[PDB]
Amino acid sequence: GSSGSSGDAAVTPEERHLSKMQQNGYENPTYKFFEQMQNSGPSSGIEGRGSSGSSGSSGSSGPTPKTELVQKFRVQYLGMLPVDRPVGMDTLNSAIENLMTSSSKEDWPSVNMNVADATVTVISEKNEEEVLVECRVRFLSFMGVGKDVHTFAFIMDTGNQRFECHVFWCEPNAANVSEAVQAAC
Repeated sequence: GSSGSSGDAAVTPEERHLSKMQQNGYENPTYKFFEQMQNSGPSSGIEGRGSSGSSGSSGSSGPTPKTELVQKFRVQYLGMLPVDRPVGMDTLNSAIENLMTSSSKEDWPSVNMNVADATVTVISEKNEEEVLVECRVRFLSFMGVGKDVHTFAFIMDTGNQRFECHVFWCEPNAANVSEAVQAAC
């Protein structure tokens, strides 16, 4: 796909915001925190020997979940594209073209972006319990758009240092989407 306009008089307030996402993108801070978590360093002292190690998981309920509105957007699901890097405009984009050639524009099933409680869940158009894809912003490492604003992708973590890049088509542009998802971050 060859993108490029001949000229232009004035720039729209929607594009400008999209340009930024095209420059470098949006990196999630949390992800970083999850890695290096500040903790006490008692290392200092008269202790330099001994081997130990334990593990466990305690559970306890408290408050109750309440009803909270949600944001739903209309978009298509090109598919999932495996990557080697957690971030990088060259990694996310590359994936786009990959899925683009994989299936046609009509091949992509019309889905809906369910943005709630900082959770990105791609719910089918008709089916609500389909949960075609389940992504959590808190886990989202990097996200950005392709050469074209209409194309919107994002990188998510599944497990075992794994990263998946999903693409979605937005209309008219991915400005209302790239903004709704970011706010969740």
